[PDB]
Amino acid sequence: HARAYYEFAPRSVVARLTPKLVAGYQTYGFDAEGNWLELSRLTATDSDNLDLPANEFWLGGELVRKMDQEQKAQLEAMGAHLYANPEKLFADLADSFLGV
Amino acid sequence: NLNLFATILTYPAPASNYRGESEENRSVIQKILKDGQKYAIISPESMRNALREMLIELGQPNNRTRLHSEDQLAVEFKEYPNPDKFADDFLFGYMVAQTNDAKEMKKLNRPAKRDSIFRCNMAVAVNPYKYDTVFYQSPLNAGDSAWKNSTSSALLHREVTHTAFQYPFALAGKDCAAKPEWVKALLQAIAELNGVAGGHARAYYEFAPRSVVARLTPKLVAGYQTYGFDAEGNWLELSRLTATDSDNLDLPANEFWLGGELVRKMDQEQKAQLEAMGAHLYANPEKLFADLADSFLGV
Amino acid sequence: NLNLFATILTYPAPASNYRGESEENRSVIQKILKDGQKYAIISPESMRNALREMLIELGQPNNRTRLHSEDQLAVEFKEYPNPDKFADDFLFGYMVAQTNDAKEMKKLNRPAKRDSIFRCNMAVAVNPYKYDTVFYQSPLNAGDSAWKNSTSSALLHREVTHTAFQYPFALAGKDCAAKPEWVKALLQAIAELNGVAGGHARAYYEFAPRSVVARLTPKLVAGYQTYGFDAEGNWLELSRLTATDSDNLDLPANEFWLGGELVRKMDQEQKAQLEAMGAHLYANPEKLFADLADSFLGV
Amino acid sequence: LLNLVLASQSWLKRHPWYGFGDLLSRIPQRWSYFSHDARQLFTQKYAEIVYKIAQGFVLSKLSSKHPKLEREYNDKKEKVVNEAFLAIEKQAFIDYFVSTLQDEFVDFAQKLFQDTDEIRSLTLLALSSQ
Amino acid sequence: EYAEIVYKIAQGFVLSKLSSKHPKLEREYNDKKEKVVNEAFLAIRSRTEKQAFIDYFVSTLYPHVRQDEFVDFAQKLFQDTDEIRSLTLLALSSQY
Amino acid sequence: REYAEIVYKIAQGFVLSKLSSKHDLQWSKCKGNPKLEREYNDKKEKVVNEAFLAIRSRTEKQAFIDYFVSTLYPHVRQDEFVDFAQKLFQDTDEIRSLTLLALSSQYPIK
DNA sequence: AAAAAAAAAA
DNA sequence: ACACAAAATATCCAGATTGGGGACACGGTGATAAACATGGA
DNA sequence: TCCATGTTTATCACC
Repeated sequence: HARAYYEFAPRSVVARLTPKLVAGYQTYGFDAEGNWLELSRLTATDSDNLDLPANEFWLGGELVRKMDQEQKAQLEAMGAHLYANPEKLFADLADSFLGV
Repeated sequence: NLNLFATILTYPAPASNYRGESEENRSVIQKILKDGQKYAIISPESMRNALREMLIELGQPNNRTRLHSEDQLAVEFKEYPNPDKFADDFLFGYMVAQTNDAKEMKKLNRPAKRDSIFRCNMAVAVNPYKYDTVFYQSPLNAGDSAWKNSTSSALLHREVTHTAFQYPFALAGKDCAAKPEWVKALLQAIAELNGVAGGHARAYYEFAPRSVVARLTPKLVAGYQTYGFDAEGNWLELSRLTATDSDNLDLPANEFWLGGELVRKMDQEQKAQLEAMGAHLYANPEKLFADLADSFLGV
Repeated sequence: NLNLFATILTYPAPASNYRGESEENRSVIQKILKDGQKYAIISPESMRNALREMLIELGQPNNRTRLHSEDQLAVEFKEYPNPDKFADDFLFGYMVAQTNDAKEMKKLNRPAKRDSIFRCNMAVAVNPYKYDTVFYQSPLNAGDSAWKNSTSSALLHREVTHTAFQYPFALAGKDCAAKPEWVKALLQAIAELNGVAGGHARAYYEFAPRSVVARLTPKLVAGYQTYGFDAEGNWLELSRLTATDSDNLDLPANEFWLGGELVRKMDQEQKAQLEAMGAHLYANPEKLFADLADSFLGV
Repeated sequence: LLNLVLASQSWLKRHPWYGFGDLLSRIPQRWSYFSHDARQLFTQKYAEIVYKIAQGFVLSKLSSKHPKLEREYNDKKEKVVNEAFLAIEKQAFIDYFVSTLQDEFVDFAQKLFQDTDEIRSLTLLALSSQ
Repeated sequence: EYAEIVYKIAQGFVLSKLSSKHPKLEREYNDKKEKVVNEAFLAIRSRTEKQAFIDYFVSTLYPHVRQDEFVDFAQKLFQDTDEIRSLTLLALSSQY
Repeated sequence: REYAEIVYKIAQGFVLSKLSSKHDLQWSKCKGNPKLEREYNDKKEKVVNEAFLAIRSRTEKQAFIDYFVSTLYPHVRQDEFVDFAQKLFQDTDEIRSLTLLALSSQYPIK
């Protein structure tokens, strides 16, 4: 309805995977907006920095712009972990996807 | 072609929206559960009614008014004298039945349903409350004269709290039919919002705006925390507005307007936004709204 | 039409208003708190009773003449509330919550509705502490008297506070036949406002106003921060210069009316400086209310 | 009855039928002590001790001072049962009642300091006195 | 743990107070203390709502004997205040 | 933290200093005899009476001058006085409530 | 109608 | 400018009393609609 | 392959 309207504003839109079928993080299991991606999969990514491919699976959460920006910047991976606006993120992800 | 939306707040004062339906001995206002605490609520219907009343006040053609001369709640001018030819904000009201002025097809070729151009949302508080606070008392009866004859001799109490609260609202831009003098009056009336409550003989709350952020690019809503808490005066997105134009370009700062108290607290970063294009730091919200209306409809 | 609204504060003195009736061994005063500090203990309807009481000494008709004869407190009434026959307690013909019919709406077309045109709010103190007692006692006669009160002697303590507290109000009304004289009488009577919160033979207190300020009489509602001036210091001068500044170059303003306490002690050069529109300055509140009533009433 | 019909074997022990039942019967079916003890078990999510405490306080009150009470009894509890529903001072009346009055006395500290117990538990049984 | 410790320590103060104070006599010593809590409760009543400041004022005037290695007891109560008054007067009920 | 434990330690040190000023610290003299134990205990309750004097003064000892008297009295006798001195100025008000609790430790008695 | 203890260093 | 000495014993409130009386709301209403599937000649 | 119709009853068990 018009009054009391709700809108889906994308925020911390983050997921990638290898050219395989869906697996890994179950696309669920998140807290009450406090800190959601971390306990979900970031510990697994840290424990599998060489087992699960972090080069193609880039970072998660726009919140990295607020706390622990640098530590996530270098000691995670060297992939395109850019997160400034979701628009340009979707743009260059689409460019890479259409590249190959 | 140019959508817009804003969020506004007001000055602290004791609460006014006293629903008072709990029981005989209490007057409980509506509450919401936020993060384990309780917060006050004012439904959008009250604001819609207040906007209708102010559109009445400014000598604008109307198609609805109350009578206050019936046993229960009733509205007469809404449906009695109107063929729904032109509503207040082009709402073009509806009701479903077997027939309605011959299904309002032959006489006036209009859709059965309505339009609903305007949009609004719930108003939520900023800090919680702590249970009952105020006391009360009622007289016995009419005494010698036998006209009231309540025979009550009652003694009750109600609930009040001190809180300032904020709410957002939106408005599409592609709707430009009969716009130049209709919608700008509504936008001007947004600045007043005096009589929007459930009682004023003892509360007297006024929805005077204190700060406004009312612009983005000609696209859909970006949802930059539309319920911004404002930190009881501050703003949480100063970092998300500094980079007016640089390598990152993570924020459009060329399309923004700032309210009174957000500019009254002078700072060097205020000058930084001032030199940044499109900031348009203002001091009086009403002239800001007038300028926005001029630059959004005419321009 | 023109709408005016003003704010006052009273002189500092010890005060007490026992309202809680929490128990027998103690009496509490506290009504509402802010930010972890218990401040305010003003009921916004007792002042209405005081105004009703002091409309009698000035020679106006009345209906609700309170009497104390029966055990339970009660009031009486005249034949029927009539807004036009007489002052009607300042146009206060109110509602009848009974289905007895025979209402004047059947005969005199009285709609069981009011002419309120008066709004106010509860008062708020400026000092948090309220934790002092006096520890007096009530003795027992037991002296071969013809009546015993409680057949015991008891020790009990009251609660006192030394604070000066403010009061906002608004009228925003209009006159009709025989109304201007009554509204002038009301403006005259609001100056005194003695005997608030019932009688007090042990805690004398007065509501004599000092540093009264009235805002934006000609135009519609545009005021802000009605509870502004506090902390035993002036506040509306900085508010005057920061919003709707006296300069007409960038921030347009409107005619104001200021009290006597603010100008009693303040910079001599500042009075000359604050003369861009001339403004309105007075040394005693009574003359200010007289002139303001004359200007607002149009006669 | 609907509750009973891997973790549903002995779920009737809790039987949490307070949520949907209370919300509907608020306004219409409000028109007593028949349902006073019903909400007691839901508040906790110990009983006979509070009953004795309340009885002694009233008996002591009338001792010092030394047919329509049922209707007054129904109204008095309804005024505070309704406000207890909305809570979904509480340590003041019990403070007097205890003052009117030890392993079970030790258990009072551990059964009262919980916030949920403070919010809605301890303020039900004592209402049956006056 | 905390509740049991505070109940024991409140019983300790009540026992110390009754020892410091000093057959129908047993009843009237029981009867006199029935109102001593009433006059004491009003005295503690006139304290800040938060009672974090007050409970310190209350106990220092209240005669004491010992409370089991003061260092450990005092240091715990700083982190979680505004809970001691919940039983500060219920202990003397069990004294009778 | 270190603040509370140092406060307790200096309170105990003040208690021991008062005991030393009253009589010899050799408590084997106090023990071993019912009469010696009784007289030592009696000295303990007279120290307790002085403690009551200090405590009843402490309630009226908040703001300025009684604060000077309280800072004259404590007999802290601490090893590194710099930290203890500097840590108490910042918390001007709450130190009264903590030091009355600390002075409650002046009650060894019998 | 019921009780609890001794101590420091540049 | 040298040396020596810097308090000691008794006592730290006693009684009588902790509120009383009356009253804890009055009426009016508790959705309204649109959204088919099978048979005999 | 394609032409067609129908409903009718009110209210009850606790301290």
